[PDB]
Amino acid sequence: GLFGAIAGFIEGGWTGMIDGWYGYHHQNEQGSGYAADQKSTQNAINGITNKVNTVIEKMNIQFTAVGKEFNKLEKRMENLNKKVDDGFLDIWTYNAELLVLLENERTLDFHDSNVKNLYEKVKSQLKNNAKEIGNGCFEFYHKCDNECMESVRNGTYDYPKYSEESKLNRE
Amino acid sequence: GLFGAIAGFIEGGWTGMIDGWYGYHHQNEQGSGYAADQKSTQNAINGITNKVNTVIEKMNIQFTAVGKEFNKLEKRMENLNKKVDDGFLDIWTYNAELLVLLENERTLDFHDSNVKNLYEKVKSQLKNNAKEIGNGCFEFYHKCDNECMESVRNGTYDYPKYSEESKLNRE
Amino acid sequence: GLFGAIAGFIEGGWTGMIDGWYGYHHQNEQGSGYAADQKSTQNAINGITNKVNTVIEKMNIQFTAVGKEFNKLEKRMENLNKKVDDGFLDIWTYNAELLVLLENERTLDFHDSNVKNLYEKVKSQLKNNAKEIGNGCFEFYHKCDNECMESVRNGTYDYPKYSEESKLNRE
Amino acid sequence: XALEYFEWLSX
Amino acid sequence: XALEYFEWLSX
Amino acid sequence: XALEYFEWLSX
Amino acid sequence: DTICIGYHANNSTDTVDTVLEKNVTVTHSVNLLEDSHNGKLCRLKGIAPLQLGKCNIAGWLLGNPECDPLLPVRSWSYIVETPNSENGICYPGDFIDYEELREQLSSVSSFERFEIFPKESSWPNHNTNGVTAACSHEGKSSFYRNLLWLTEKEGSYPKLKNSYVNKKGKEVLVLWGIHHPPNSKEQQNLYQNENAYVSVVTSNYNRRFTPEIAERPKVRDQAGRMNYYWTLLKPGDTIIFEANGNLIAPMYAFALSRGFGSGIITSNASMHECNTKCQTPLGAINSSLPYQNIHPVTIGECPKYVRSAKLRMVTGLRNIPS
Amino acid sequence: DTICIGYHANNSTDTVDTVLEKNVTVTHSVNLLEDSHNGKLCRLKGIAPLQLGKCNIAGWLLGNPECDPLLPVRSWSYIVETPNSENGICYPGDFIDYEELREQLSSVSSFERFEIFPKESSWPNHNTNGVTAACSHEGKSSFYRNLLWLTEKEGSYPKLKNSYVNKKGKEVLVLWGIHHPPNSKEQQNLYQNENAYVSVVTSNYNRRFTPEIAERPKVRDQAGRMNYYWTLLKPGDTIIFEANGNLIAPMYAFALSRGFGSGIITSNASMHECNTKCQTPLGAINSSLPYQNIHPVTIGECPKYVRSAKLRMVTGLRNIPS
Amino acid sequence: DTICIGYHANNSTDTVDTVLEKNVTVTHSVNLLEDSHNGKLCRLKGIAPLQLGKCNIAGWLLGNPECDPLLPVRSWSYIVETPNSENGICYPGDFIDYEELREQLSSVSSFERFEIFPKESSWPNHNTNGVTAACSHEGKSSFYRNLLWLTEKEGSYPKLKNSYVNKKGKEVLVLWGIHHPPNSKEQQNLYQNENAYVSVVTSNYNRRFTPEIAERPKVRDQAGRMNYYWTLLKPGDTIIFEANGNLIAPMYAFALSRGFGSGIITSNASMHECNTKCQTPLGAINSSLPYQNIHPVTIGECPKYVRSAKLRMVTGLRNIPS
Ligand SMILES: *[C@@H]1O[C@H](CO)[C@@H](O[C@@H]2O[C@H](CO)[C@@H](O)[C@H](O)[C@H]2NC(C)=O)[C@H](O)[C@H]1NC(C)=O
Ligand SMILES: *[C@@H]1O[C@H](CO)[C@@H](O[C@@H]2O[C@H](CO)[C@@H](O)[C@H](O)[C@H]2NC(C)=O)[C@H](O)[C@H]1NC(C)=O
Ligand SMILES: *[C@@H]1O[C@H](CO)[C@@H](O[C@@H]2O[C@H](CO)[C@@H](O)[C@H](O)[C@H]2NC(C)=O)[C@H](O)[C@H]1NC(C)=O
Ligand SMILES: *[C@@H]1O[C@H](CO)[C@@H](O)[C@H](O)[C@H]1NC(C)=O
Ligand SMILES: *[C@@H]1O[C@H](CO)[C@@H](O)[C@H](O)[C@H]1NC(C)=O
Ligand SMILES: *[C@@H]1O[C@H](CO)[C@@H](O)[C@H](O)[C@H]1NC(C)=O
Ligand SMILES: *[C@@H]1O[C@H](CO)[C@@H](O)[C@H](O)[C@H]1NC(C)=O
Ligand SMILES: *[C@@H]1O[C@H](CO)[C@@H](O)[C@H](O)[C@H]1NC(C)=O
Ligand SMILES: *[C@@H]1O[C@H](CO)[C@@H](O)[C@H](O)[C@H]1NC(C)=O
Ligand SMILES: *[C@@H]1O[C@H](CO)[C@@H](O)[C@H](O)[C@H]1NC(C)=O
Ligand SMILES: *[C@@H]1O[C@H](CO)[C@@H](O)[C@H](O)[C@H]1NC(C)=O
Ligand SMILES: *[C@@H]1O[C@H](CO)[C@@H](O)[C@H](O)[C@H]1NC(C)=O
Ligand SMILES: *[C@@H]1O[C@H](CO)[C@@H](O)[C@H](O)[C@H]1NC(C)=O
Ligand SMILES: *[C@@H]1O[C@H](CO)[C@@H](O)[C@H](O)[C@H]1NC(C)=O
Ligand SMILES: *[C@@H]1O[C@H](CO)[C@@H](O)[C@H](O)[C@H]1NC(C)=O
Ligand SMILES: [Cl-]
Ligand SMILES: [Cl-]
Ligand SMILES: [Cl-]
Ligand SMILES: [Cl-]
Ligand SMILES: [Cl-]
Ligand SMILES: [Cl-]
Repeated sequence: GLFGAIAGFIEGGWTGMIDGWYGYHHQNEQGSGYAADQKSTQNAINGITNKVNTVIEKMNIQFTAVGKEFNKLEKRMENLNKKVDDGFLDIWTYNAELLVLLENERTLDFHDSNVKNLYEKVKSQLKNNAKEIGNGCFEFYHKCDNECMESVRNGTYDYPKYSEESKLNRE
Repeated sequence: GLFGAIAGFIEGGWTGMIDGWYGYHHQNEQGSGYAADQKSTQNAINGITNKVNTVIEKMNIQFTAVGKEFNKLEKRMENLNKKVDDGFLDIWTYNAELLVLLENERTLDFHDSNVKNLYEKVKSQLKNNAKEIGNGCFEFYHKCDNECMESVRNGTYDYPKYSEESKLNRE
Repeated sequence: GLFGAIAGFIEGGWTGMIDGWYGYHHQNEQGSGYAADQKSTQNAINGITNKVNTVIEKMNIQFTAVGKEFNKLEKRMENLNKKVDDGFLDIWTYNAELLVLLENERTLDFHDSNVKNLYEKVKSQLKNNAKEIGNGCFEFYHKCDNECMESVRNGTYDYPKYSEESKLNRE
Repeated sequence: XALEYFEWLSX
Repeated sequence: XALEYFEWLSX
Repeated sequence: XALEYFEWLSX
Repeated sequence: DTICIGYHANNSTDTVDTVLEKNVTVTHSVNLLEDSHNGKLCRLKGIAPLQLGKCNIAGWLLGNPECDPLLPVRSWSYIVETPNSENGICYPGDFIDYEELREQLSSVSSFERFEIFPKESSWPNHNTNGVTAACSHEGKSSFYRNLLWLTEKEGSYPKLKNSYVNKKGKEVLVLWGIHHPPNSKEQQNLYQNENAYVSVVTSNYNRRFTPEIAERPKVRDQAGRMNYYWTLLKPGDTIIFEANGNLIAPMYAFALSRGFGSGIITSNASMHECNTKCQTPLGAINSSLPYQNIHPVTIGECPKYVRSAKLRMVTGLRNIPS
Repeated sequence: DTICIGYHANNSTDTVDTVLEKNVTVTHSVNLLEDSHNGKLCRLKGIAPLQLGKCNIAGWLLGNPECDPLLPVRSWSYIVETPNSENGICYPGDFIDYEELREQLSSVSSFERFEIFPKESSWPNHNTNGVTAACSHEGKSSFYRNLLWLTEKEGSYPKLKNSYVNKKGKEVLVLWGIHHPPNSKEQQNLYQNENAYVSVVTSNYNRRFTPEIAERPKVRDQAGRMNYYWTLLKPGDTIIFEANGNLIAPMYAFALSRGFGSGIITSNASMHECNTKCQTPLGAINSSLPYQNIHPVTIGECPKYVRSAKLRMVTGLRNIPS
Repeated sequence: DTICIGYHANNSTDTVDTVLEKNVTVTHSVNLLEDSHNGKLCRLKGIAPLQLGKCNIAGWLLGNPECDPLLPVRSWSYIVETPNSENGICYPGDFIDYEELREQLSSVSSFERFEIFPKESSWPNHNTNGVTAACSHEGKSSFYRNLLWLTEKEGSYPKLKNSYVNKKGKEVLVLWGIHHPPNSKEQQNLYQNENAYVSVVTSNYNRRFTPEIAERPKVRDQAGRMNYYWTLLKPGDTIIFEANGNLIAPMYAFALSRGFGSGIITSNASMHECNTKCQTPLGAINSSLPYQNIHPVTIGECPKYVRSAKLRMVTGLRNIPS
């Protein structure tokens, strides 16, 4: 990946997370579980929807196009017509295949970027209150209940609230 | 943003900074103020100038192109000519719109990348001498005058010069 | 660079490293030396090979295409044929040049991304056991022999093995 | 086109 | 084309 | 096309 | 206590190609290429096509006897010829500007077959019973249903001059023929004149025809020829025929209506009770996809034809359940 | 003490579209699509166009009386016809290879109208006073200014044979006509011959014409026709006319100069005192932008025509003053 | 103890252009544009081309005496004309449908020149010794090798009627001519008939020719003309000639074979002992690159022609040995 998250420092994907493209997995005393991030997922959905719809939109509706006939003394006009049809066909095949390839690369890079940015968001919310244990995971230096986890997910993590306890455990 | 800086961890833009695309805002005992980064701005200007000029350059000057006439017994040639004009028109409209879209996406991503890299430059110059208080801001653990700020901006920040004081305040 | 590594915080390249696109340079008591990273280099080679081969593949083999002749009373057909040849020529020249430019930009960005990700891999393997001295270099807080360096390179760096010593030296 | 891949998407 | 968006740009 | 730029590449 | 950041994965086996890497398994994707058709000839926007079946354009317009007679008034969305078209020009000769005529019919949406020159009472003092074995119907000798072979009656061929005024309010396609006997003997036996001529004129059409007598190789056991001519009579305009021999006079002409989106195709499929917005010679396409690799010849509102075998766009992520 | 990293923002309301997101407000942008014209016909690189005004190419070249007579020598950058073109071929007939002639004139930069066959003293023993009401000028009956209706004089029409040698050093466009009377009576009354013929020959041109007599529907109250023919006489070459009837002899020919970048357009705008490098039928375009959505028909050095309504490229940043 | 992360650098001076920055020095690159050719005419897939040398298609097919006679049977991959082509139509006249004929020859892979109408014993009671100074060979007066000038013998020109049945199993190109004398005196002196006619017919071809007598400007010191006609005789079909004057009868016809990938080019290069898969008028291209800026005219399997001066794709890194 261009951003090194997908198939990078986050090696694999989660089949357990069925309700979104990007999200979280938590484990505390109350238990463990998955939870998709709706904001980033919705944004990505919107963007990619716009991408597909624009690709479709740019290709106009092919109206009626049929062949024509020429007598034995019109070989030049025949070959000219054929050259036109063939040239247009070549160009359009080319454009379609190329566009698909490019947008595919860009799409995968886009998802990679989203995951990376999500990880960085969480990493910036937490600080010395947690440590990076790799594989896109954080280990808290304090007890983090479901409410705390929720605060992490919806972007309202109270750092000074656990700063003292985390400071004590970090030593 | 693909790099998560613009409209990302740096939420908004600065109307107060009128002399550049990317730059700094400082506040010390001597006062506060904005200051655009001329290096990165100039580089971006050069790149984008090159982009626009190349888009314009690739489209050659359309010389004289007028219609032609056909009698009542030349309907095939007429429809062929029309098919040529229409096909070329379709292809060129397609190319123009698509190219504009692609380069626009790439341009916004480019600016995002520039801001991100600037932030990382500053973050790498400073170290434990300052802390990340979010929103793309750094809070010094020492007194940083206009000369110090300038050293940060033009890439000559003296880390050991303030390392002791910052070490004392950080405790 | 879009990722700020190449010609960024890693200012220059290594002529001393002849056996790969990306790699390492080490220096310990046993001596100093270069060592290319074969994994990332091989991946990049594969990707770019695929890029070149696809560009070549998309352009089909131009079969026989020769001019045609017209008498003094077929000026319209002549100019039509000429308009076809010219239009196709314009479009193909355009497509070729544009595709080359785009893929070139994307290629340089790709290499930049690879170097950046390699650096981040090493930075994530090491932690407080080493410090970032800039220019894409790490200085160990412990003695790192050739075996240790090798563990860093092939991704099996034993952090707790040197964690104590590094903790002592870091103080 | 709509991508209804999740139930809570807004379409 | 030139982008004279700032006064100190070099054009 | 192959890019034989290094000896240990696999072609 | 831990929290982790991750991404979606499923059991999808969809694969897409990128510039850096072919054949990437992804969680969600979208096919843009239409490769499916029903293999049927259908209605186009509610309008049924004009099937000529056993005959082609020439045979249909001239009025070839072997063709099953169509209804007096017909309306269609497109015209269908079969590769098995055997019945066309039954009496050997050249169809002048036939391709142009086809191109004209390509934008025609309907026709009305009417009597422009009524048989009994149009060509007095002339025989109208001439037939041939080249245009054989049910074993016996016959002739075109829209044309009429004028022959000498009672030893004479008086200079005939008839006309028609178009008050149909639309274009009237008029077809006729010129006979070229293999020898002068037959020329005298049929038209009683060696210096015969035909003259067809309108407000914008003007042509004169002179019989060319020469022995020619047998085609359908006929050493003589018969050239076919046509013209489009404008609304309110008059067409005049004047001949003293060798004229295959018109009997049935066509009141034509102009339309859009029509065309002529060669197809093998048969007509079914279905409706579509896109039709190919191989079958109908019911799709909203931008591309199709089924057939270059399309009628209606269709996807763009490309040679591509696969056009799949990734929407989801790189699928890594590992 | 703090320091912050940020980016530019302003009050710009410019919007651009991207692949992921439409309608993005940005700080700086650049319009690539030209949508503005002046609605005037101007000079092209200092050269004024050739306006035919009330007439078309046919009427101008033939010398239609209703047209305001142009100066003997003219030079232009492009030719302008009006949709209000009523005056063209005034006497009914066919203009042979008229489209090809237009295409030839499309690369012509100037003409010199000169007397190739002087009226009084060219066609001795023949009448040159023939006029018609179909070509009416100021109520009275007239004829083409460049052509001459040769008629029988004193009961006879001697076989005339005249020639012209091109020493103009350039191509000389020569136009003539062939008359086709509605009846043989008028044929004898005008040319006194029933087996008349016309012969026009050069070094590379060769054609013979035979009068076709037949009654035709009235067009501009004329039952007779008049076919118009033309040819380009090479420098140093000779053109020969030989007729014993039905010849509408040339009187004024055209010395033509070849140029580049010219063309024929149909326009409604009028000529003003301005200059441009790009001209459309709707008006002139003064721009350096690569694209334009004004008109597909362009003359000079113009932007590429596209159907697009908007082509705006972002140069600045995503504008977020919030 | 330290460890560093870095990237490759070398002494490469290759430069590539990007969208953001032109002229970037890179470590590794790949040229996609072919600009090199050998400046030679070579074999195409083992098959040698058909060089006409001093003559063009017209001169070769008609049988111009000045041309060095080719072998009876020839096979080629493409046809080469020279800009120095002086020898073509030696006797002034028009070559009817010559361009179409060239287009037909463009898909021909081989010919067999054979006697269709043997000289001595084909046209009894007629002279076959007619020559001219316009077709001068070695100073003396001659004529086309494939055609035959039939003239009056012993004061009479009997109505000749000959035929040929194609049993070659392939298309047989047949060429002939029609003479148009400058005056009636020469007409009588050559063909003894003032109402002469020529008739050429097959199963699908049918044309009649009538001599047009008129004085014409001297071309190659000849005031008379000679129109050239041709047709393709289908396998198993018969061609019939019937004339009582002015017929330039066929003597040698061509058995043609159809092929693919052939074409006609104008070249200055000479034939060498080499082989290629791609040929241009400037020389042969031995390459696997997708693009070439050498010449738009190509034969065989060639790269796509573009106007580009440089198409270099970067594979390696930004080269910074600093
Ligand atoms: C975001 O999450 C925080 C944490 O879950 C939410 O705050 C808690 O909000 C609930 C309301 O259901 C309060 O009753 C809890 O007491 C809050 N916890 C704390 C720390 O007091 C917050 O409501 C959520 N919403 C947003 C938009 O931030
Ligand atoms: C970059 O900024 C540093 C800090 O402002 C500049 O250095 C100071 O430079 C001035 C010259 O105007 C000296 O007189 C000050 O004493 C310097 N401060 C220190 C730390 O001594 C430096 O000149 C600037 N220029 C560059 C290119 O680095
Ligand atoms: C990766 O590198 C590590 C370190 O060099 C390798 O491990 C050492 O492996 C060798 C085998 O040659 C052992 O004998 C050494 O004792 C190991 N060092 C340690 C820390 O015990 C390892 O073999 C390499 N291979 C892989 C795939 O990890
Ligand atoms: C694969 O996943 C799909 C959901 O996309 C589900 O409908 C199907 O049952 C699954 N099949 C298998 C074999 O897992
Ligand atoms: C494509 O990937 C699929 C999924 O693993 C694999 O089965 C197949 O072998 C691959 N095909 C090629 C040719 O790479
Ligand atoms: C239709 O035509 C194809 C040839 O294009 C032939 O293979 C097929 O047998 C035909 N089928 C029918 C039903 O006529
Ligand atoms: C065409 O296919 C779509 C997709 O199922 C369906 O909704 C529609 O009913 C079909 N139309 C017809 C007329 O079959
Ligand atoms: C908007 O900003 C522009 C500078 O780009 C300035 O000229 C103009 O006065 C401003 N208008 C408003 C209403 O702020
Ligand atoms: C586009 O964005 C502008 C700026 O906010 C907004 O006024 C407008 O409603 C938007 N239009 C659409 C259709 O998104
Ligand atoms: C020009 O022509 C247009 C039709 O294309 C018509 O609407 C308009 O009235 C005309 N204007 C003038 C000034 O002639
Ligand atoms: C065309 O427009 C440009 C832009 O203002 C201007 O510089 C130039 O003077 C204009 N030219 C004419 C002839 O009006
Ligand atoms: C440049 O490097 C190449 C290897 O790519 C080598 O063959 C050549 O000798 C070098 N030349 C110089 C002058 O360094
Ligand atoms: C391109 O870069 C090369 C390498 O430094 C330099 O020699 C040359 O001057 C540059 N050319 C241009 C026009 O930028
Ligand atoms: C080939 O032709 C070119 C003109 O296209 C001329 O410059 C050159 O002299 C010629 N060379 C030879 C060898 O004939
Ligand atoms: C064409 O060039 C390639 C590249 O060197 C070479 O391998 C090949 O032998 C050449 N072919 C001929 C026939 O010269
Ligand atoms: Cl969770
Ligand atoms: Cl500042
Ligand atoms: Cl190393
Ligand atoms: Cl019906
Ligand atoms: Cl003037
Ligand atoms: Cl051979």
